[PDB]
Amino acid sequence: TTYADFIASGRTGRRNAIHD
Amino acid sequence: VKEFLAKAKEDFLKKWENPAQNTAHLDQFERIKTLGTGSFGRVMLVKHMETGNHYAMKILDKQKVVKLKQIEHTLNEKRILQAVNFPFLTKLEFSFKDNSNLYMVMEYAPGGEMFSHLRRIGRFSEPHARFYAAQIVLTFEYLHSLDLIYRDLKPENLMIDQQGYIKVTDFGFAKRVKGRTWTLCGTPEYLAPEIILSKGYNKAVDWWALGVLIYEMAAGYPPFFADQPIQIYEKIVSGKVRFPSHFSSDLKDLLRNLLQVDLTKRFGNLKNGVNDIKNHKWFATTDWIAIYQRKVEAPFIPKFKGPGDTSNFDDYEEEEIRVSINEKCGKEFSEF
Ligand SMILES: O=S(=O)(NCCNCCOCc1ccc(Cl)cc1)c1cccc2cnccc12
Repeated sequence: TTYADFIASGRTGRRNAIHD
Repeated sequence: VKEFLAKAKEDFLKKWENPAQNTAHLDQFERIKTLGTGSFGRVMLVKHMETGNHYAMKILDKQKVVKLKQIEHTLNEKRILQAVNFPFLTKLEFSFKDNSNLYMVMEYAPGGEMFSHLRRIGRFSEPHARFYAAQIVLTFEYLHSLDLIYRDLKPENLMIDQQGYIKVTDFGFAKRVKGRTWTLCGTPEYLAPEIILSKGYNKAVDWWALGVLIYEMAAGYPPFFADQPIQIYEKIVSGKVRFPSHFSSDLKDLLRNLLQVDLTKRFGNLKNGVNDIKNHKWFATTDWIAIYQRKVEAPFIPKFKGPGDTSNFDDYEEEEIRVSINEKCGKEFSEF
């Protein structure tokens, strides 16, 4: 499932802002 | 609305052109607990001794700000925040600086971040999602009228207050710009295709980001995710989103018009502006004035257990706040 794929991903925690 | 906004603008412009500066000092606050950390600073819960009010004090290390080329962005943050005034915006109460650091003392939300509750609970129902989204729609209408682009909508940046209403925080990328701007900034999952493809962009990227948020709130995951940012940018730029089977017809159609790569067709960006969003069928239950008034009952209210309880926040390791006996970067931050 898509939920399963998300929860298994490395990006379920707080996501950092990015900048150049 | 037009009238409200006109007067809103008069209020903003006066503070914009004559910003508050140096309205407190570090020794006026007792430092309690770290509520969040970033590359060039942290935020701590603090107590204002004179009032016994609790605040979230953002502390930025000037040298690290300078290292990361975030000087102008940081000046934008303080200058914009001191000037704005809106129910769903966290208030900047005081700002000051010392030899080492910059400080912004803002209104504390013990309810924690949306992110925390969304991840734990899994997903929000459409009405629940719709209630938050309404407050974002109104907040951007407000900010955009002042020529401000926000540039970091995400659940991590939305606080839940004691009435279960939201406060938008984190104005580090907010900018007053009348034309196009070009900085690559934001959060990967939330970036409009314009940004990724290094075009000049405008306030339409906030409307795209709104689309990402609504989706994430209602699905429980984002429309575009992968293990690495590059894989995310590919997905975003492909122009393809799959919606959960549980998404209503109206929701999907609102999201198609928000997550629209084509700017002439992206909602919020059209001839009819924010009303394209506001008069959409998904929002037909929304009383916009009652939302602004905070009269709608919140679908979820944070568990309260003290004005300075921190149980809705994660634990971070503490570190000394050290102030050098020498002034660092005085010139870079002269106007702060
Ligand atoms: O920063 S907060 O602790 N929480 C918002 C979190 N934003 C998401 C990512 O930020 C990580 C981060 C934290 C601090 C700095 Cl200086 C850089 C990056 C915060 C800010 C403003 C007002 C608040 C009111 N109450 C609680 C927390 C508040």
